[PDB]
Parts: sequence; structure tokens; C-alpha cells
Amino acid sequence: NLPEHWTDMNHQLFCMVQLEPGQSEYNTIKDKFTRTCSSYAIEKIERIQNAFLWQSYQVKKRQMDIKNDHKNNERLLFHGTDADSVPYVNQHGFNRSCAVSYGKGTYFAVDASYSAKDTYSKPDSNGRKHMYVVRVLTGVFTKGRAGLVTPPPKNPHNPTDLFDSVTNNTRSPKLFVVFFDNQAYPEYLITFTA
Amino acid sequence: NLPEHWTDMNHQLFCMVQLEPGQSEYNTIKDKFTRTCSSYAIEKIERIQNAFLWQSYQVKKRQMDIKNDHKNNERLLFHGTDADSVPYVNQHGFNRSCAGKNAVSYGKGTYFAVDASYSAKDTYSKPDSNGRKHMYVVRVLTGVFTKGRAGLVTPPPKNPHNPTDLFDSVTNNTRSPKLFVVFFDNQAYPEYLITFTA
Ligand SMILES: COc1cc(OCc2cccc(Br)c2)ccc1C(N)=O
Repeated sequence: NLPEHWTDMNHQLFCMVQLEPGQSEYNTIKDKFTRTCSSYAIEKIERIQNAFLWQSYQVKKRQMDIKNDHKNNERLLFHGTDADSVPYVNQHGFNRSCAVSYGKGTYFAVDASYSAKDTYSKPDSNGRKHMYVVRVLTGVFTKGRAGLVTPPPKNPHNPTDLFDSVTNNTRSPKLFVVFFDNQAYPEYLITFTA
Repeated sequence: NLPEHWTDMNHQLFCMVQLEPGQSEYNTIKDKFTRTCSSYAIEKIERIQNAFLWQSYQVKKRQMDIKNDHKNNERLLFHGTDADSVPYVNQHGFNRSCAGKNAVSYGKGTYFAVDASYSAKDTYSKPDSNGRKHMYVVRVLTGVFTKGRAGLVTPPPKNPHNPTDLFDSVTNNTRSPKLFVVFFDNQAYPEYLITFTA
């Protein structure tokens, strides 16, 4: 059950589709970025069409919607990465084994400007920076802390009923950490410069 | 899409079901175990009915069946753990970030043994305060595999000029494999828990 906006893959399971500037889908993604990164130049935006990553993500979304007895489990967040990680992420998504002050998971920023720091979106030899727009199953979240290998329990009376994610700040979060494969789908890659 | 031989779970998402000696289901597991741990005795065998683990596992298996086109990608393997880990494995499965370094490391992931005897060592199936040892019987998506190396955080590429097209698992020896290591969530389904004693 692959999404409408996806374009035809001629019976293939993975492609990167460059968005046409000026069109509905490109503008939507551009505006999410420019909210905090308007001083940056966008070279291009690619839609990640990864059927396998999508199916595994969607199964986890349906599980979490049942578990939490609501939708509102999903947020659109940013992830800056070096150019040499881009192919792996395109194919395999986010892997916690590859500063973890709020725990040993994969980090995602509320604001593109946070992910646009050179420490995350490392400029390549040409000054090209890379940032993903990511669907993340943040679900029910709590404040994290160093050393977590999974999120904490909602009640230590029930040690295996866990929060879905952890944050820096529960009232006003600026980052989310997830600890399980297939809790994040890389949806768009932004290639840009300072 | 839950298997039809499972107990009705009454909209419950998780259940441990105690098997009866004399059932084929019990005897096949007991024989797979006593093959290499005839010196131990089984207290009980529980089938693990975890709907979410099952669904995510079967999705990964369908993907590996399509990707590798005509394979036996699945093996039935053993995993000894301590009693404190059993609640978490039962609900959430096998988490590489919780994994013990193995005495012979072929990568930083979750280890599964071909032989019950390996998993029966106190170093994995640690006796609890009552002398109970715990070992899972696990469907593991071993797929296409190679000899691993202590440094691995993911399985290696099949081809060094295409670094993202990976082996599915690694092993100690490709000709006589006696353990497997997997580096991803939902690549292992814990099907049965054997509680045993000396
Ligand atoms: C590892 O990568 C990141 C880490 C991020 O927070 C790391 C952090 C930890 C503790 C305090 C603060 Br303040 C920030 C945010 C975004 C990315 C990213 N790739 O976009």
C-alpha cells in the first residue's frame, strides 16, 4: 500500500525522485526548511521512495496507534548527516549503532537550523550540506538522560511498558531520540549550502 | 494475520502458552534441546504469542524472501539469557544495544547458537536464585551470511564497491556454522522459552 504522491517505480523497490521546484510538494518541504534556514541555498529536494523501509515504518505506526489508543504518534523532524552516510540512510534508514546526552538512540531536531550545524550536516568537499525530513514515531515521550539504551518505563511497577521516545524538554521539545529501527522514515533529502 | 494454531488472545497482544509433553509441538523442541543438553532436564516449554513482534518479523522475512529470491532465509536457533532479561525479550525481542560481548566476538550484535549446549553455558543461561536456566528457541533471518569480524556494527557489504548492499547475518565458520549474529531489530522472533535445571 505505497503512497499516492509517490511516482511509478517500474516494479522496483527503491528510488530517489528529484522534486520539481515551484510545485505543491517541493514548496511544502522548502517552507518547513526556510522557517529556520532562510539564509541557506537549497540546491534540490529528493523524495525517498523506499518500499521496504516504508512497510516496516507503517507497521510500527499501526502498532503504536493501537498501543497509545490514538493517532498523533507521528512528527516531521530534521536529521543532518555527512555525505558518506546518505546512501546507507536512503536504503537502510537510521541505525543507532552508527554527543548522546539524552541517550544512545538516533537524534532528530524540531528546527532545520539545529540539523544545519556543520557538526551534523558536515559540508562535503564542495560545501554541499545534507539534511533529511523524517517521519518519526515520537508517540508518548519523557525527558531522557545519558546512558538510556531504550526509553524509560511509563511506570516502574510495569518495567516493559515503555515511552516511545525521549526529549530534552517535555513542555517545549527541540529534539527527539528514538531507540528502535523502523521508528523513523527518511521522507525527503535536502541538498543545500551556507 | 496471526498463526491459526495460536491460542485465542481475546484482543490481548501478548500471551505465554504452556505446552504439554506428548504434543508433537513440545516433543520437537525437547528433542532439539536434548540433542546436545542430555545432562539437563526441562521444567517447561512456553510458546511465545507476541502479535507485534510476530508482525514486524514476518514483514522482514517477506522482504528478505523477495530480496534474496529463492532461499531458506530462516533458521531455528537458541539464545540463553539471565532471568532479569526474560520479561523484556518476551515483550520487545532481541535488542543488540543490550548484547553481552561474546567470548569469541564475530561482531557487535545479538548472538544465536545452532546447538542448545552452547546456549546452556552459565555465561548465557545464567542460573537464577532457584537454579532455573532460561533459553529461547528463535526464528532468526540468517539469509545470506559470511564469516564475521569483531569490529562489525552492521553485517559487511557483499561487494566493497557497493557498500550498502549487505550480507543478512554473520557466522563463526561458513562451512560449519555454529553461531549467527544479527545487527537489526525484528530479524529474530522468540518462539519458545525453555525453563530447565541440572
Ligand atoms: C547526532 O545528530 C544530532 C544531534 C542532535 O542533538 C544532539 C544534542 C545532544 C544534547 C544536547 C543538544 Br542541544 C543536542 C540534534 C540533531 C542531530 C542531527 N543529526 O540532526
